[PDB]
Amino acid sequence: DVLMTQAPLTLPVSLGDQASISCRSSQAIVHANGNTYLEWYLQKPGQSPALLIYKVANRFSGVPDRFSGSGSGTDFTLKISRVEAEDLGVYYCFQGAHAPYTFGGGTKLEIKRADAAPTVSIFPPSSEQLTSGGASVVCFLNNFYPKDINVKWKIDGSERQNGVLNSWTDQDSKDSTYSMSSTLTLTKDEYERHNSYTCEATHKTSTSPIVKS
Amino acid sequence: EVQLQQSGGELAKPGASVKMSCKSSGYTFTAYAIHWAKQAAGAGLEWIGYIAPAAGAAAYNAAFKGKATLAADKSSSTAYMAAAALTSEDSAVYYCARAAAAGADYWGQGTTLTVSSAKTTPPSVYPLAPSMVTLGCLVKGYFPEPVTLTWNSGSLSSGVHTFPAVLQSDLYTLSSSVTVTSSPRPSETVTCNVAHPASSTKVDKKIV
Repeated sequence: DVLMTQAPLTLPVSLGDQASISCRSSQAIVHANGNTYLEWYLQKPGQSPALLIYKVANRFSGVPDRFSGSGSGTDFTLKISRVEAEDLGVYYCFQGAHAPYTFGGGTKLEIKRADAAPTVSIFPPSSEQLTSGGASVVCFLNNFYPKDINVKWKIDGSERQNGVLNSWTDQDSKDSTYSMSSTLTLTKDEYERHNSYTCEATHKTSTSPIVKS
Repeated sequence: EVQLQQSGGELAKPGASVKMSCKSSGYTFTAYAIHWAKQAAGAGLEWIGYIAPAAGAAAYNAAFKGKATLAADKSSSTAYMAAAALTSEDSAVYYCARAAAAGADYWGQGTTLTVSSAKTTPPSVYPLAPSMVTLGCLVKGYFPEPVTLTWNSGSLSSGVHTFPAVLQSDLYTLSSSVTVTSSPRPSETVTCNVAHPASSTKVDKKIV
């Protein structure tokens, strides 16, 4: 099988700058008919893959002119000039010349923006839920950069790492910010024998903790 | 217009078989081949095979040919992928896609296949109440993926953040937030609309 080696694995880039992704086949992808079926696809978060380039260097209708592809034999490149925020997602090369057709491992393009502090909020369990017998404490850390951020849960001052699960969103196509949700699940009964609940957020923006309670 | 309509979600038991469909419309079905692509939660994309409805010929990734069969019914413009001998390694999102001259120009929306013996469980949807105000929707304890969340039936799209689900004790939980202006709530009604395809359930939770 033709192996498609893609580089880089991650491609952070500032808005306006150029970006380059390479793909190398482990053997030639020139078809018997002399055609090279090398394509490029963009997988944006929450969507189906979308075709960018086919036959090495032909831009698919509707694809902005800032995308171009070139290469031959075993070496191919996708160029994105004047990168825009809407260009975020995972790019994959693909060879449709030899069965089994194969995709590269993917390159996650990320927009590099000014560091931004997260917006922190917290929500106690809802009445409707409690009745049930559960008690969910929800913390949102919206619109920050870069991706890395920290969160620590403390009951009446004492930490609590078990029971708390966290989920990060992919980068936002509108403002290039990341957001996360941390959920500390505890029982309806233990939720009642405690008073203050705390959610902290330690980013790279301010060296001063972000507490909501 | 051209559309490839799949089914976003099905559950199947280990060892059983599942047949997924891709109904094409908007073009002459027999003139393009239909391909199937697999995307696991972290394995990149994998080409499964294609079927040429005109000739009847299906090509297979030999790595999966013993558990995969592709067919096509021109009369209903539908292509099918049947997977047999299911294991949890088969759980993934599978897409169908059309091809002829370019590459894969139109793609279905993807179907999430989960292989498990667990039962289908609808989500409980709890409203989340509190310059700027951040509201929410907690979608807890459902199985299998996926769940989709909309605000005001589509009418409200900007300012939304829906988080990926986290699994725990064999059930998923997800959250969605929506930072909207103060002049809106509560004057103008707002609602969380949740859909859980695998159980054919839809829930509308208006905020507080």
